[PDB]
Amino acid sequence: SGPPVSELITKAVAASKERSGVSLAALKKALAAAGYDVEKNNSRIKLGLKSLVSKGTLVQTKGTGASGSFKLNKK
Amino acid sequence: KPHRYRPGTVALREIRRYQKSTELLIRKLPFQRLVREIAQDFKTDLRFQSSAVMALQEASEAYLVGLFEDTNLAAIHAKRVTIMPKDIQLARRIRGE
Amino acid sequence: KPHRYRPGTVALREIRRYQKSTELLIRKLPFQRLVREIAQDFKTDLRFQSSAVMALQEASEAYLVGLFEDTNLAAIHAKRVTIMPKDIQLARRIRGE
Amino acid sequence: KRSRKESYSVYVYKVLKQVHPDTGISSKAMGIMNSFVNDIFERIAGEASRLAHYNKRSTITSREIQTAVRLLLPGELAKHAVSEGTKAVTKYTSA
Amino acid sequence: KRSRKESYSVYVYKVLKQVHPDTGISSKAMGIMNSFVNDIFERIAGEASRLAHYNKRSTITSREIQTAVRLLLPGELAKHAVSEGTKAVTKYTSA
Amino acid sequence: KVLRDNIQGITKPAIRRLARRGGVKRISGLIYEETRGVLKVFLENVIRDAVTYTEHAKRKTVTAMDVVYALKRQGRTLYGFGG
Amino acid sequence: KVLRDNIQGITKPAIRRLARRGGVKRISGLIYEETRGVLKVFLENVIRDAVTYTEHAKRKTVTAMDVVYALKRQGRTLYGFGG
Amino acid sequence: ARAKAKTRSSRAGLQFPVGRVHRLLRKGNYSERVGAGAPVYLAAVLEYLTAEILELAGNAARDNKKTRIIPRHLQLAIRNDEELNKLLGRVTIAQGGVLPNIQAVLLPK
Amino acid sequence: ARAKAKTRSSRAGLQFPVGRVHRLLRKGNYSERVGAGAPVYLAAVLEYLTAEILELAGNAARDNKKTRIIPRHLQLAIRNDEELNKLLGRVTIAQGGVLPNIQAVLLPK
DNA sequence: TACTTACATGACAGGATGTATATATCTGACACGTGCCTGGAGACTAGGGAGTAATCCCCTTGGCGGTTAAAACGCGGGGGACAGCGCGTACGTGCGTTTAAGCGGTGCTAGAGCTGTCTACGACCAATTGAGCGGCCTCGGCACCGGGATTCTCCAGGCGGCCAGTG
DNA sequence: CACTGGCCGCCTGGAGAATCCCGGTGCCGAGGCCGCTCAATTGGTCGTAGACAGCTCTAGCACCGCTTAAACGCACGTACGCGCTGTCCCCCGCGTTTTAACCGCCAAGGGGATTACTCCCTAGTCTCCAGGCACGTGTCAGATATATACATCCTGTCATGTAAGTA
Repeated sequence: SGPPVSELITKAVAASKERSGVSLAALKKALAAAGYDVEKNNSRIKLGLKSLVSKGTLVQTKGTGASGSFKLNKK
Repeated sequence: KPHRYRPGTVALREIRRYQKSTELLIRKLPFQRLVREIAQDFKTDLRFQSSAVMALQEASEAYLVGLFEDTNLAAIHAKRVTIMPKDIQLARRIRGE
Repeated sequence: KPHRYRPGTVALREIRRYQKSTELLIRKLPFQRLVREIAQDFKTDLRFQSSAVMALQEASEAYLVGLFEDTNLAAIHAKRVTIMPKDIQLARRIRGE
Repeated sequence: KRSRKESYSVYVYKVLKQVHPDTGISSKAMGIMNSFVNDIFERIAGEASRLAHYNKRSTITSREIQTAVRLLLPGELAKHAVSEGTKAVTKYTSA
Repeated sequence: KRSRKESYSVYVYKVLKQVHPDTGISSKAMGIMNSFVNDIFERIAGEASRLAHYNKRSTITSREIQTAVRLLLPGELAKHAVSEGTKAVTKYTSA
Repeated sequence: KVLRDNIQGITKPAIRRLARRGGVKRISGLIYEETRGVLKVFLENVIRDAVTYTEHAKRKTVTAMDVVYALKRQGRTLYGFGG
Repeated sequence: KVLRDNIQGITKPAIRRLARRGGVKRISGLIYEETRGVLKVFLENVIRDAVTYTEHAKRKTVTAMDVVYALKRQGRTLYGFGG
Repeated sequence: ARAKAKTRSSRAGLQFPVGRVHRLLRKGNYSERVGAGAPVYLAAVLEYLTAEILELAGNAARDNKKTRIIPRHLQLAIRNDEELNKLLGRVTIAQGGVLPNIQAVLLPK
Repeated sequence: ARAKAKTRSSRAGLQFPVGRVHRLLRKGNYSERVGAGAPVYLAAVLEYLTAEILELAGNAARDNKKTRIIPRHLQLAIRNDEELNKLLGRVTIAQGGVLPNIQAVLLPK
């Protein structure tokens, strides 16, 4: 079981916190390096990132949809 | 609910149908009219054997199937499945026209 | 810092030079050696007129320049500027080899 | 009555009977076979004429036909046709 | 002592001097013109040969080559060629 | 008597069927007109030679004999009509 | 007298130069060996023709004129060599 | 006191007409002289070619459980042999159709 | 006694050898008979063809500030005339090179 | 909420280098004179391919009615094209190094090529026939129709996973 | 905090439809027989094309010594293939309506096309000669080298727009 996907996406985006937002490919590589089945959870992580960007805890940097770059909220 | 096949499945099934079959695929008499239309552009009052229209036809599906197979190869080369004007122009450019 | 051109600009100057120039692009001696090796498979103890090796050289460069210009057409058809092997097999398979 | 128009009917039919005792042939495929044999005959004759010109030779010999077939037919078709023609010319020279 | 080896040097040189009084030639390009006229000769002559043979005609006429040059040369090359050829055969008829 | 526009007689389903024989899965909308143009260009390339053959024979009737002969010259040689 | 690995004699920069004459800007590194293979195929075909011409003439010295004949038979006509 | 009229095709043990092919070579104007063994050799070549292609057509028709050769069978026989295909890449057989050949990207997953 | 010698090329107003073309047609095995005006017509078309190709070669040489024709000039003449290029599509000129031809997407910016 | 400051961007001057450009020079490839001989021309004949006149009949063209398969059109919708954006690599480019192509010179000979001989070999041609083609007839292989089974396809339905709301 | 319904994705069986496969039936092409004629055949002859030996000479090959141009290679960089996703719209599938393709049926006539005739044209042969040409020579267009001028490409620098911290 373990924690659900939202916490691990927040850990993936908060591990680096570059000046530009983190790309989705680097985030997939980071969560795979931490250890996670990204293969059957592409839809899961895409809906999760739409859920978290829509709820305002994280903000989209450049791209649209699941593509592009993701950076943290102001506070 | 009325029944409906998904796109491409009918397409592939009648790919198999027409590749299994051998007969003509252009309507005969409009092709005959088109041939006469080209003929009167060079010399007036031409007459045609029926077999002449047949032979122009067989050559026409020959050249068109060959060109279309080559454009299909050009299209799958460009990671697409739909043939485009650029595919026709490309195939004629390598083929030599 | 020593000077250095960006990629392609040197390549474009090579394009303009070699399309301007007409002399051979492959070295004479290894090509002649290769022709002797190929002919060794068919018949032992063949001798070659120098003009025969020159004509084979012209055939080789002509065929290859044609192959790479059609390969370039295939590559720009696939929205690329880098040719890859599937371009060559596509060009040969359309051309009829 | 109409004048004789030449065809390759009987020869190709007899060859088909030898290679297959049972099967038949349609007439239109038969005309295709006639066109095939005429085309190949024309190709070999054209090569033989060109090699006769190139070596300044006035006579189409069996050597010239053999060289032309080796030119035109690829690989095992070439050497099998060479073998068949060699057997035939040895039979004919042996009368 | 040599054996005879023929080419088309003098005619290409004269027609070059007719179209350009001051323009020279290199020997390699001169051989290219020799081979060009030879190749066009074989093309036109061979297609004239098929037009003769296939209509059961045993003779190459001016009409035969007129048909052949109408075939091979595309567009205005054919029309200019048939025009000057017509003028030339007209002059040869008149002389 | 005269014929002014019959290229639409080579209909869009006819181009579809030709694509289906060639193994084409899906065909763009702009394809049909330029394939009409291509089949056009091929036809006058053949028929110009064919009527050149015919007028050389002093005939006013096109034969399939001359058609396959024009294909023989043009390099798309056809079996099934010679003889 | 024996020749063992002569296909590598057509070096990489020679193929680069040939691509430059063809108008190619960027070439993959995987290209060169299959162009060596394709070039080998082209020469083995044309030299098979030309060698067949040579043994037909009861000669065993290859002449250029036969190479012109071989490219003629491949439909790859070459001027400039006494054709 | 003439001998019996025997045939040169039987002399070569063949059915393709040696005399007729010799006639077509002489009147086909390829040289002013034609050697004796040349049309025999040519007829053997043509007969071998026709024999093997009708052999392939017969196996295609037997595979198609038809007892009669149709142009589809000939088309299949030409295109399924790569050496005959290279021999006959530039030709079209009338009413022959094409091979059933599908690119792997065209087929569904 | 006998008529003074007059060449058939001068009779046709041509520079190309009508007599030599007639001789090569007779020994080229195209037909056993050749009409009299037939080599005249063939020499005329050959002379015309050489006229435009050599004219274009001279123009290209004048563009290159070159007094004499080089094979590069011939290659430039053929490949810049689409009528000649249609005539000589499958043709290689030795030491002719190619046209300066770069695809538009290859250019910078 | 508006004000001031740091970073990204684009425009422009300027240097390095490659490439045009002017001019000297020498050189060998092009251009021209010469002996010649061989192929082109003149004249006349044999004869034959081929243009032309008349006919016929077969095939092509023209046209009319009916049916329906195919074409045309519209709706819907899902799947493909494709624009964009990041990534990771994989050639390009430029430096130095190796070596091996390239040029020049020398020697050999083997085979190309050219000349003479002749002899097998293939064309020419009258007589002859039998092998192959035009025509006709039949029948069974096969096209067409009809009915049952199968496979394929598409979707409805059931199960698991995760997530979010609430007691 | 833990329970539990709700949403999504995945797996699966079942219904329908295109197809495969099994029969019957009637039909017309294929195959086989007969008549015919014309083209292969026989045999001989005659002239000659090419095989065969021999002799020359030249160019292809082998060796070698320098001599750099090029190839190899490595390293640094950047730009290009490309993988993913998201979006938009565009063409496939299907139902309905139309329409002309096809069949099939009949009339006409025009042109292939066949035979006959008679004639111009062209190959052939002998003779004669002059044009194309191998060969020699000389000589200037162009290769080569050197020195300038500019194009162009890449980069550093300055003004501007925009994001961000703050009064």
